[PDB]
Amino acid sequence: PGATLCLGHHAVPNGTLVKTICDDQIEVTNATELVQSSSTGKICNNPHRILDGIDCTLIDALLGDPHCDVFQNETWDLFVERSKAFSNCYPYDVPDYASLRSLVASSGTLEFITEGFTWTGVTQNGGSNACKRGPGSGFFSRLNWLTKSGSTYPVLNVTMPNNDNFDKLYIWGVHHPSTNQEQTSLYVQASGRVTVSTRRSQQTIIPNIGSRPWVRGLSSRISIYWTIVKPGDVLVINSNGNLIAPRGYFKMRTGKSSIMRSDAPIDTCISECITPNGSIPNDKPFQNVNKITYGACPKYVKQNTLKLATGMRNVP
Amino acid sequence: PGATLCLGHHAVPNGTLVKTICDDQIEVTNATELVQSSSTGKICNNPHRILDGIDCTLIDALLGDPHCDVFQNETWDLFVERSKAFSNCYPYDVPDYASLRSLVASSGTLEFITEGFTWTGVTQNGGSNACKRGPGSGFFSRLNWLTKSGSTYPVLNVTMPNNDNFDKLYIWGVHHPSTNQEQTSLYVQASGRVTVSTRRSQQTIIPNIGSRPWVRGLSSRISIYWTIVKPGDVLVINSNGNLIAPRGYFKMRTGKSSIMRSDAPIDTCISECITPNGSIPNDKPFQNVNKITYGACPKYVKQNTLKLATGMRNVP
Amino acid sequence: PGATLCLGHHAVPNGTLVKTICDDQIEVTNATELVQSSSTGKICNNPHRILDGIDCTLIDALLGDPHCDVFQNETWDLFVERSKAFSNCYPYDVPDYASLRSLVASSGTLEFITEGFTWTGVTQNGGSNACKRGPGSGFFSRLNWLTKSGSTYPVLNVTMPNNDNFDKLYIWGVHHPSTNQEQTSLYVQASGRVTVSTRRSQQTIIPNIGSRPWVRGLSSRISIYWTIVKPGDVLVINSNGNLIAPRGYFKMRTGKSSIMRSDAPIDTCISECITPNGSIPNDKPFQNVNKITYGACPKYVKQNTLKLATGMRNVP
Amino acid sequence: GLFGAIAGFIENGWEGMIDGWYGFRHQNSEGTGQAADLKSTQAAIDCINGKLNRVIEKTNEKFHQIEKEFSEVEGRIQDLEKYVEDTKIDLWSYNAELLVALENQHTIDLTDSEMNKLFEKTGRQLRENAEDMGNGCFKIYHKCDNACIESIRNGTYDHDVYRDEALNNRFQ
Amino acid sequence: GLFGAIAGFIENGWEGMIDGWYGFRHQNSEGTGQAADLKSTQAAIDCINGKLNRVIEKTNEKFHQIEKEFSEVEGRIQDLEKYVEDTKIDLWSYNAELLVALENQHTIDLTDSEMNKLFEKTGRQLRENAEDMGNGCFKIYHKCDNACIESIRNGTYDHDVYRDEALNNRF
Amino acid sequence: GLFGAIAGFIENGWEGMIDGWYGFRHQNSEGTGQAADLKSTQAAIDCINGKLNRVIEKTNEKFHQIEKEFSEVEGRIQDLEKYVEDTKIDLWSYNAELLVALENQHTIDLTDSEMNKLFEKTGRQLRENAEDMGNGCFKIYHKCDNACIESIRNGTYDHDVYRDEALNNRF
Ligand SMILES: *[C@@H]1O[C@H](CO)[C@@H](O[C@@H]2O[C@H](CO)[C@@H](O[C@@H]3O[C@H](CO)[C@@H](O)[C@H](O)[C@@H]3O)[C@H](O)[C@H]2NC(C)=O)[C@H](O)[C@H]1NC(C)=O
Ligand SMILES: *[C@@H]1O[C@H](CO)[C@@H](O[C@@H]2O[C@H](CO)[C@@H](O)[C@H](O)[C@H]2NC(C)=O)[C@H](O)[C@H]1NC(C)=O
Ligand SMILES: *[C@@H]1O[C@H](CO)[C@@H](O)[C@H](O)[C@H]1NC(C)=O
Ligand SMILES: *[C@@H]1O[C@H](CO)[C@@H](O)[C@H](O)[C@H]1NC(C)=O
Ligand SMILES: *[C@@H]1O[C@H](CO)[C@@H](O)[C@H](O)[C@H]1NC(C)=O
Ligand SMILES: *[C@@H]1O[C@H](CO)[C@@H](O)[C@H](O)[C@H]1NC(C)=O
Ligand SMILES: *[C@@H]1O[C@H](CO)[C@@H](O)[C@H](O)[C@H]1NC(C)=O
Repeated sequence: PGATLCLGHHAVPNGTLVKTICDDQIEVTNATELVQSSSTGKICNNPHRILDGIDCTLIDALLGDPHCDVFQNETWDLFVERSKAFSNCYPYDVPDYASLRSLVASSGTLEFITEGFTWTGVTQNGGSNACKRGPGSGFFSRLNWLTKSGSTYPVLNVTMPNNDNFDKLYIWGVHHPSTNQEQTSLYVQASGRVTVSTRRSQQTIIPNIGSRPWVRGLSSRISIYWTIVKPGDVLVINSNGNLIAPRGYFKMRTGKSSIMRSDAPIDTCISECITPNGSIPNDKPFQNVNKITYGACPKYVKQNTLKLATGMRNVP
Repeated sequence: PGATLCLGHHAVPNGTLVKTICDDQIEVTNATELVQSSSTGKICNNPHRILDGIDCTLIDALLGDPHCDVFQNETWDLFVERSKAFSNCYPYDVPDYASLRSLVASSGTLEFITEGFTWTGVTQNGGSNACKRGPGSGFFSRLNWLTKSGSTYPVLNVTMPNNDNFDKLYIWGVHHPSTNQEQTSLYVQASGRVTVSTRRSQQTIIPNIGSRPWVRGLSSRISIYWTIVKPGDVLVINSNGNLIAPRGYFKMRTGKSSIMRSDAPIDTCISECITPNGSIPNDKPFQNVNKITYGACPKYVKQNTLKLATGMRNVP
Repeated sequence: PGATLCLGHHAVPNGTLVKTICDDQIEVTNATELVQSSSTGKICNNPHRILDGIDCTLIDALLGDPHCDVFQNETWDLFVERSKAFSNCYPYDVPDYASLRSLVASSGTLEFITEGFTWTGVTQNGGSNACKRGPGSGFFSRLNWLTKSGSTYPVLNVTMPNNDNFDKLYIWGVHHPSTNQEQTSLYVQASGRVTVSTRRSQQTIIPNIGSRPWVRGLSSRISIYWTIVKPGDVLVINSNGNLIAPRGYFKMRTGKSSIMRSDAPIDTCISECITPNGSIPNDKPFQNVNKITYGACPKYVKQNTLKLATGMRNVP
Repeated sequence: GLFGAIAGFIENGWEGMIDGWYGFRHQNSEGTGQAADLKSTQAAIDCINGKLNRVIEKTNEKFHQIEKEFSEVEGRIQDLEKYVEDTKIDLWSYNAELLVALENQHTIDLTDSEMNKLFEKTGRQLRENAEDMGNGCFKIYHKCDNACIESIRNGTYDHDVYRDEALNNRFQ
Repeated sequence: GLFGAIAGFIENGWEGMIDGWYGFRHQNSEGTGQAADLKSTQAAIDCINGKLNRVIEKTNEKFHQIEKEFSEVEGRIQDLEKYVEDTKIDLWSYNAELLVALENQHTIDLTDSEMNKLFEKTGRQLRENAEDMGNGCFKIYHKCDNACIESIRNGTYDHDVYRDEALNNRF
Repeated sequence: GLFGAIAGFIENGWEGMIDGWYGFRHQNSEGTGQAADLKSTQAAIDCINGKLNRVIEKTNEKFHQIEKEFSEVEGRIQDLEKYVEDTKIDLWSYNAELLVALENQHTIDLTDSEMNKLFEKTGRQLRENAEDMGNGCFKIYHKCDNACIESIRNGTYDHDVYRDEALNNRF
């Protein structure tokens, strides 16, 4: 007689199709998905520190719109801006809005330190019924609206040295009145001017009188500007009207902080990777959820699926 | 007796040299070229809508330079600017020219809608011998040169709401006189200002007196600015002199439109891929014709040839 | 009797561990390093023409700060800026500082050509004790500080045609006085204004009265601007005060020139690739020294080592 | 695959092999049986699980980046931001596509290889005492009980013991 | 190639084979002849055609992009625009170079493989009735007419029919 | 490797082979000896030195680029400048990693292949005069002196000369 000895390999009843160099579709015993294509729909609040902006943008929180003052001195790894956000204070614009938003998001804190600026010969703490705080008139919390004292508005001239070992962010502004009557009523001078400088920088802004579209009762505007002062440098502020003064400075930080736009709810759970759609797992090398991401995240690709064979050819 | 049985493979009289992992040059029976290195030298007019700018830049068409008024209300997939283009109207500049050209080009239409602005107390339809329209004085067709009426130029203040469901592009301007005599002669005020705004934006421009180099008989200039107004937003225009007013708005579109610089002739033929050198075939994965492309195009690489083996080793 | 014939391969006492598709670590007979991870710490002065900035920034050399005038009419392949550099002239700022620095560096020369400007009814060659040149008061070598003559400062109006076949770079400036007293003492007019233009470009600057932080005895400042004039075009300069005039133009070049920040000493030796850390060999395809490089350089990667097998598996 | 064993001279796989990737089936006078080959199986598994991780590193950690969506037309700068992101995505999309194509080809070729090597190794032990039937099975030309089969599977088979018996059967 | 058949133990290709990539030549008592092998030929061809298309997808469709040529020096922004495109081009240029290198190597090795697999397949049918002469040829140790040759090529050759005769002739 | 020769049926490498990558060891009536195989060695070597350089081109020469370090906060434009470089570096870092993984796998596999081709080629010359002992050694079933060994190594061995004798010892 004798014997027979046969060699073989396993197979399974289903099997999965993958693509190769030589086959557009070939059946293997097993494969694994390399593209993350789903989200729970919630942003996980750990391990990164999430701050939900609710009704507030980061810029509105910075300036101190009253319904946003809850955010005073706050910090975040990720600031979440909601599409439902709204402003409820003096109508304003920010030349280079995007840059201020970017640098604050990156700084990662709203820590604010009041300084004892002296404002001689003007009325301080101006307010408006466009920016109500409780039942009465009010203003941005971090800014100081200066107006005339008696029948005059003198040349303001103040300085603030940086004797700390961190960078200071100063936020300040310029008022654009809607009428000539308004300009002279507030500031006496028919035209003001504001110049703020450091030892290697300078900014001069001339207010512009005229109407803009009516917003929250006002046809006037404030333009917001900012100046960073390094250790050993110094701030100088010079104005004869229309100046919206700082009350102090924001402490600058460096680190991993950023900002994201999302309407995703915030859940209690853990994920390293955050997208506007919600958090996603990062076990796969690629993802098709969003090109916008934060944290330890799969790489964004266009494909919605890619299969890596994890077994031999399936030959049942 | 017995027999002999030989195994073998084909070969050819001359094959192709290709590069591999193991050979810098090795002979195979056949190969195919993966780099497109030639063009006919003509831009095909299908399937994309090609607009030959001929003597006009896109901006000159936008503003309504008289010899360009043929392009009024036109649309395109690709606008082609020719090196022979020239301006023949009032001497002008555009701050951020590159941005305006880009954003109009992307919208893909010059569709224009006149609006019934009211301009109380000024002269309309100012013109210049730098920009003749027929034998007489004229002006950009989409713009309105305002000057004094009688002995005064009041503060103009007009508004224009967007009640449509598309974005409106408003084009407007600022006149820069060559002398103080000219400034006061036209606008009475020694210094003007133009302010154009929406509910979240504003632009204020101060005009400039002085001589410039003679261009088409004139040492004065116009600066062109633009403002986009979204649905539900509103335009406000405020000036006490030197305003070059809009006549209406451009309907904005989004889509596949773009612009290209080329001296290539436009032929009747079909090609998906367009370069400044002319149309090219898109059957190959790569091309070495131009880094500038439009449409479904091979990817630009530095190599002028790459051979993909399509046969076995050639062993004659 | 018979024989045995064994086939085999070589091996060595110790090989190298490398990574493959299938092994994180596998032993081969030999391998070679593909990442350059070290530098001598010195910049080789060949084959590229190196210019050591020493105590000077490129902009200070451009403007002609006196202790930098050694660099007059110089050329370079690579300009090297040192961290110890300092300014010792009139305190200044440059709107768009970064762009000017880039474009001069790329041009690769400080070649300067004086022109015979005529300045009627003003005093030329102004200087300051903030900017000493040798034992006496002085100013930037390439700039001309104009002030009133007698009791008047007329409207300046001068022209300079470009009848050459290269681009001219004009560097010029605007004085911002610290007080109204300073403004009127120098320029008679209560406010000056400076406008420089070509047939296709124009710039207008308004001077700024006010205090800035005290620097080298002075609370005033100069802002630096630039204008390029092409062949067949023409320069016009118009001012009624506060003009800091050009003395001539810089010849523009195109080529392989650039600029780098480094504290590395400059040694006599040869290397195609230069980094701020020093020159590095370019025999390997990759490097982990610095993302900043100049010349024929390996590609920067994050990995500090990558081994390429150059032999078979080692199986002692 | 390149080696022609899997989906080749081995006509199909064994759904009934549930304890290994490669193995043996035999028939002799005491019946039939099956056994996984542990050494070949572990070699394939070890190359395959380690494979995603060898290339692509760990994930990258990224924080503040650039904006990638925009609510207003801005022109030149927005154009560049969008081109930069689009460029990045297209390059990575290419890397992902190419990576799985290359990896999967190699897994198919490597699994084929392991099948083929085991066949060749088994053949070599048997020397002149067996013949390749061409379907991945060996005809053994001598009596070979369960312990004899087991001696082959565990790699201790002594061809000399059976050579006289086997040669007589093959050629006579 | 890795398998050592093409440009290896097979000394050369056949220019006279114009209807296939792989095939057979024989000599027997009835003369000589030639025939292509269809299965091996088709296996190589099928991997080879669709291969450029498996990777790089379709062409991408792109429209409005960034400017890539400039008529004025501008400094920083032009630098970035120029650097972005240059960066993109070198990476794509790299992808193209590597792609053809990998593909051509794989094409050479797979074509070598198809030759080798066919050789091994033929050998296994012939069993003990033939010997490998080392040049891709089998010496068949029995009278083998045209129908016998055709039986090998189409995979129905029965080694047992000839085994007695062949062993007798070999040894 | 894919072929199972190196670190396979060949049990180990020979530290004593210093004039080649591949070769022969023998034992016969006149003693023992060793000799390198030149063709396989040169084939492996030629494929190997040229490989980093066929791909990655020459170095590119680049000059004025963009700034990559910054001493002041600037916001949007710097963000983009930093993002472009970070993007570039990550792609190149990926390319280097993948390139070395692929090359090294192929280098290991190609060296394994050359060994196997030599083994089969030696085997094919020996025809029915030898048997594969399974450890990369052939048992030769006839007296085979130094000159006999040399005829195999240089590829001129004549199997027919020894066939009667060899078959005689085997059978
Ligand atoms: C507006 O207020 C600023 C800030 O107080 C005034 O600047 C100050 O000007 C004085 C006089 O020029 C400077 O004094 C000098 O200081 C230097 C260095 O400390 C010292 O070496 C000199 O001997 C001299 O004392 C002072 O430094 C400077 N302060 C700052 C913070 O820069 C400015 O004068 C005021 N302007 C008007 C119009 O009043
Ligand atoms: C300039 O014109 C605009 C538009 O006519 C004026 O805006 C109007 O202001 C009144 C007064 O509060 C509002 O009730 C209207 O709703 C506004 N009209 C529109 C269409 O928005 C603006 O007040 C004028 N400015 C000046 C200084 O007269
Ligand atoms: C398929 O492969 C995955 C990935 O390694 C593994 O986790 C899973 O257990 C495998 N499934 C089967 C049925 O073997
Ligand atoms: C995430 O949200 C965007 C915006 O609606 C959507 O286009 C995208 O498909 C979403 N992604 C997933 C994975 O749901
Ligand atoms: C070589 O390949 C090309 C592209 O597939 C084909 O057009 C051509 O006919 C082929 N030539 C030969 C001789 O097979
Ligand atoms: C396309 O045209 C440009 C501009 O003249 C030229 O530099 C380039 O070499 C041309 N390319 C080809 C492939 O002809
Ligand atoms: C090169 O210099 C930079 C800047 O200080 C430093 O971060 C880096 O570690 C240096 N590289 C080496 C290899 O020393």
